[PDB]
Amino acid sequence: AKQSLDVSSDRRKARKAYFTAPSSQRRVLLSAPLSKELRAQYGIKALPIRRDDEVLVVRGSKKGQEGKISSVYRLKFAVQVDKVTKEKVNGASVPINLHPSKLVITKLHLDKDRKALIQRKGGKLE
Amino acid sequence: VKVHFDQAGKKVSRRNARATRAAKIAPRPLDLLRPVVRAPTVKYNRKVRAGRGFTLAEVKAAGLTAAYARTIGIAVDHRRQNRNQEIFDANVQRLKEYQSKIIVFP
Amino acid sequence: MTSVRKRKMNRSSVGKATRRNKDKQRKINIQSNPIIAANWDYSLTMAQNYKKLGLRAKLQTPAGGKEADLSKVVKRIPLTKPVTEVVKKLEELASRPVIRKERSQSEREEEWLEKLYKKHGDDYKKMFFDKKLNIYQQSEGDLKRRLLRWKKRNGI
Amino acid sequence: SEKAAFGNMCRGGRMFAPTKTWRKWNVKVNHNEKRYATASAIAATAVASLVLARGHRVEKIPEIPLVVSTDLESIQKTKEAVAALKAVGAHSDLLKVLKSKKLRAGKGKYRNRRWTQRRGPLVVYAEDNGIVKALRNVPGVETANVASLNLLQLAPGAHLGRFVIWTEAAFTKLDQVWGSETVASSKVGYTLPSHIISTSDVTRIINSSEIQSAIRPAGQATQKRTH
RNA sequence: GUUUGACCUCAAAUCAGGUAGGAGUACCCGCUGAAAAGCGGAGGAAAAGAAACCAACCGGGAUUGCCUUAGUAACGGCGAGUGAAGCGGCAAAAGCUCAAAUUUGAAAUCUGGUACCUUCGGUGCCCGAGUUGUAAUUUGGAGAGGGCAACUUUGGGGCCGUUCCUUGUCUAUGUUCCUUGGAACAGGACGUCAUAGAGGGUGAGAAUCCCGUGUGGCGAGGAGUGCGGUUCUUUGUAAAGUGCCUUCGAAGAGUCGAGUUGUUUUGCAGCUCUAAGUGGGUGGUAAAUUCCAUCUAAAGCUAAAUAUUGGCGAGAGACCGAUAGCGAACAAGUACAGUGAUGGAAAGAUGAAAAGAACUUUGAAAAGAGAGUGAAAAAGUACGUGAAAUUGUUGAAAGGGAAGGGCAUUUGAUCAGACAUGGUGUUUUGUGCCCUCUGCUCCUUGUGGGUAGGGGAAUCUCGCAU
RNA sequence: GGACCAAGGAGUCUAACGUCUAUGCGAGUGUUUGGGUGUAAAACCCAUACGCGUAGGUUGGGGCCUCGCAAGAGGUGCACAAUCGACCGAUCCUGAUGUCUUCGGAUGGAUUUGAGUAAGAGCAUAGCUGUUGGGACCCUGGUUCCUGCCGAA
RNA sequence: CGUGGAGGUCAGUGACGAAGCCUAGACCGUAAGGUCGGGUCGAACGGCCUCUAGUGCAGAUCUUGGUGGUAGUAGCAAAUGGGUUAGUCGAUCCUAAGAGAUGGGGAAGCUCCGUUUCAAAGGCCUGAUUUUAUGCAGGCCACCAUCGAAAGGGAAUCCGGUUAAGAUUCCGGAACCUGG
RNA sequence: UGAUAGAAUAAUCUAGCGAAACCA
RNA sequence: AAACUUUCAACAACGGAUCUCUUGGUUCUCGCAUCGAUGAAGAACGCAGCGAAAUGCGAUACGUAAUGUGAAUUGCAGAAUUCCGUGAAUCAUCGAAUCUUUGAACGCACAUUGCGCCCCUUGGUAUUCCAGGGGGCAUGCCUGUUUGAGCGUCAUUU
Repeated sequence: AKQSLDVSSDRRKARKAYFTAPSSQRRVLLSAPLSKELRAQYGIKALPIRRDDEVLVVRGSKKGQEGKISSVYRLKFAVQVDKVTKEKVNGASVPINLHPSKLVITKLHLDKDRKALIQRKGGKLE
Repeated sequence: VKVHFDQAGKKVSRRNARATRAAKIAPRPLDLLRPVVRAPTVKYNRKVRAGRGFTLAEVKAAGLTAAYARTIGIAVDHRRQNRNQEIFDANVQRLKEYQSKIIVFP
Repeated sequence: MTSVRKRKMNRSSVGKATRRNKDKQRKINIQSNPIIAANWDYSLTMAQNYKKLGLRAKLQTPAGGKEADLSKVVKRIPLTKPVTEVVKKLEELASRPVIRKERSQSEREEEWLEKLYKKHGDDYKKMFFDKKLNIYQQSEGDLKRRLLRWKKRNGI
Repeated sequence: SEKAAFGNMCRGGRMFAPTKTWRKWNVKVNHNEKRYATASAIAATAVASLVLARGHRVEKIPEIPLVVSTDLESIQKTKEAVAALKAVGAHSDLLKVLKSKKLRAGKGKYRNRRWTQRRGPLVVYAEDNGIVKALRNVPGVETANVASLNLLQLAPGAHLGRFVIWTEAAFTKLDQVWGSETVASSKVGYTLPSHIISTSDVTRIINSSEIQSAIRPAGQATQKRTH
């Protein structure tokens, strides 16, 4: 359990931390676990998701679907993946706001910041 | 109206003080070397007690100066007077035992 | 949290100047001797750790009860029914002589003594009543002390 | 709040009996009486009809009071100590506690008291050797030095006889802690207190031989109704 | 010398450098003060604080605070009641600085300006300040001058660590099958981690999905002398300490005190008077032309133990759950009211996702009706749930200027009303823990428990099925 | 005293004495000012002080024993009560042996005396309650569940 | 008997529906009340042994909210974007009755007196000021801050045209005033 | 831009809007 | 008989009670010590592509620069990141700047948008005159520098 005094376990404080979080903390919160293959690739379980990479959906009503992230809607703690949309009765399209805890990353978009992050997290990066 | 809700807390804080002070005073005790002194007031005149400081003349009888003895951690009171023999002698033996057990770094 | 200041600081875009202290106030580093910093344990106490050292933690007469901590078995009285190590290390360190330097003499005044040593020789009553090169009129025996220090330094 | 219409019946007025801080919170207890309660709890933990009477899954354990070697204290990893309690046979009690995690029905759910669950074994050690860290993560288990022996940990909810596991050195050390007629007490001027009745069974005394000699013959044990 | 110059005083500077104010004010300290308000002044504490103390003892030993002394002493129309203190135990402990006699063989002291330098400063030079006294030394516990004998001691930097602060980063284990569900984070089966089963989020109760949590690790930038190593220097007849001898050996005056007045319950203040130096203050004491005790007032500083409804932060709660809790969970000191000083509300919940109702049509417009989304509009921005009072329609009944209930019964309407379907004996056949033979295994070792193989019901017998 | 209805809404807390009851210990009792300890406002241990208390007879008579088949008889007698005592303190007289000329109380009386002696009972915690005070049930009016038992002036 | 919360326990119940609501549905309780059915509903909640209390309402012309009748009555207020253009018009400047800093003096003090008073109360001219050789010399003048008038005093503008709403202030022409 | 409209001549009806007192 | 009245039931109204939550209070404990003339708090006026309040800011105006992180922001619109980076972001951090008018409020005044004075810079024919830009100019007190004054005192024939 909670051993440090400087850690707190109040529900009210925790929700006030969660909903009032700044966006730089949110991309740390908006994290998705990698695949078994990507864990076999880099030796690492979960990562902060961004928009350029590719993912699959492992829960929800749209389970067993996949795609590249269109945009990360950090303000709603959510992430619009391309091609997973509800088509309205006008015919227009609106994506389902997914949540990265229910997602599994399939193909990473690797960058120098990303490669250095994998290196600092102990990754066996090729 | 006041309630000591902090009675549990302050003690903890006080031991924190007794920790933290001790950190700075790491070999030395927290307290000085105090005299064993018989009490006044016939209700208490059979009682012996911790006193404030010894005297100049007693510390000279121990074989050192009080100005140096404050650096050794021996509490010294000038305004006390030594008037009983056995009090004086027992406190001299106390000073000697304290001298026996210290090791001083140069 | 009902002062106007606290509510504005809550609603502000600044964010609270938050620092956490309560964990690190329990733990202390001893800061003073590296030997005690080695044998310090951060687990026992000030009291238990000083006892395990061998150093007398509080001087005299603790209020309360110490831990007698069950070192031995105490048996009932029948009433006659019918039929050191770190102490040793610090003791070596305080016993260790520091590399000390002898207090030497200054060049002008040892030269002054050298003038006196050739003017009078060794005798002191003549050099005591010497005006030239004893203008500070040094004490009878201070002369001896400085000359003996000078001779042990130089010239036997 | 102190000052924070004017009626107890009123909306927004001051309430009847503003709750003040200086109402008594802590309660002074005689020290011998508190020690007596702890002694009765310790004596009750042996019995294990009491432990079943509280509710524990101790039906397959080796004996009572359950005593394990002191080597248990030297375990510093959670999985090993849990496997050790499997090897004991308190596994069913642990599974009971683990299944028993329910959510609190009160408002106090959102007063940081959200979850509730039963209590399990109590491990008594003479000396820590990493055991208290190893059992810290498994739920329902609570460790105690023999010197403390917390009554709240002993008889939770004032129900006597929590399931208690002893280490070997702790069980010997209990003689040091409470004394006997042989070992003194290690507590200043304390004595393990006496009984007012020696034999715990009254029906044994009644049906013994000699009361059964001294006593007149009995009735029908229900009255024969006449008229 | 009608001149010139020292001073001294007082002015002036758009001269240089500094500083005061105001806000807040929980705690603190002063002043004023009713039936508290007010004023002034500070700080993280403040105040107080190193005895002109307390005691009467086998004496104690700065201040502060806690427990006890103690509801005692004492006071009080001795009425109301008011209401201490010594000692003891504890927390915390710390002591110092001036003012008095000369450095007179050298004002040795400092601000300021300037030039440099390693700049919370240093060095040099020059103005000044200052003898109407700035330094060194000495504050009674003495101390000073010498002398003797010895010993004993040295200071200043750097740097790198350490310590402290502020951060940054890394550090476990299922998203395995089945059911239900719109959504598994639910239920069942099988797991793994744990020094991590605190907490939160994720479309429902998530250790193992995520963030964390726990354990340790690696940094970064500062603060800093706290100490720990190195390194560079520091002496100049420099500074200090201890014992003995010799010679000396100076301290708070409009104060102490006295009277009076006010004020307080003895101090304080005002007015008047106003001292001493083997002095003075204070208290006991008496076998009395008393003795003894105990401090040094009228100058100053001092951490810590202490208070803290304020600030800056944390962490908690046998607290309240939107008429409660702050007046204010919400664009609350707001809208509003008052000329002002001031007073001061009401107001939380769509859904998991707005997916917030495309399109047709009525309709000024408001509102509809088809249609559709959605798990649910029995969730449509009037929105969780949706009670009562009260309203509308329909049905039934009663009433004709009828009021309600209680009992008891009809009539009318209406509801409930077996997943009941077995037992006993006999008989047929078949099967097995039934019979027989051959085993294995657990201990609680017995009046035991589990379990295998083949054979048989041809005969018996039990259970089961029939 | 009332248009109705919903919600809110009135003997709470604390201090000081007092009875009762329960509990621990017992002529002692009381850990928690404080110290040590800790898994940390918990629990555990406790030095020195302090608080409050402590510092004969007769008659019966619960019972018990003996005898008596029983009825009863005899004996020892708890608590407590009455009597007669005793002693201490007081009470008012006696006023010795001595006596510093006013000191002294020896002895003997007398009544009552007293939570007196003549062999302890208290301390601490909790609960329920009595009186008083703090706003003290709420604002003359109001004052919130049932049943049983007892029940006046 | 009931209510909020707390400790223990029922490995209690629960998205295959908790709690709540309704129930001309049944049952058990003497009652306080409890149990179930059905309907609605969407996320928590109960039994037992104990603890704890902001723990039980019909009234208090109680508080707050909601809704009646009165009443379709009284009665008809009972609640119902654009635009201003100035040397000449004013303010500004001057003083009036009066107000009021400073220098001073009173007052424990908030401040009070006083207004040119018992003040060192500035700004002008000349200079080979004739030798002291790189330092200001010789004269002149004389009362006093400031505020106080959109009607007193006071430099200077007229005609014609024009705008939904402006003009001695804009447009066209023709004038004047002050300072340099 | 402001005001109950309509009709009765520009001197009662309709329409629209719409209370409060009080209420075992 | 209808209409009306009453009662009951059904559905629909009205109403927000109950239940369940809760970025809110409330109380306790722990640590820390930090506002100004280097212009506080407080007031006013503005600043967003499209803003009303809330927040933030000051004409550099929902911000600039710096550092870190590393692709967003999000109601719409619109830039992008040469993307393996000197780099979005209503991001974080924040040590360098800007900081409108007031306000202890400070050139004098003040019912004026009145009246200034000094210094620095630039231009307009510029030696005069004018325009622009910039910066100072409150009181008290202390120390020092500089300038005076006094019938204050004293000296003044080597």
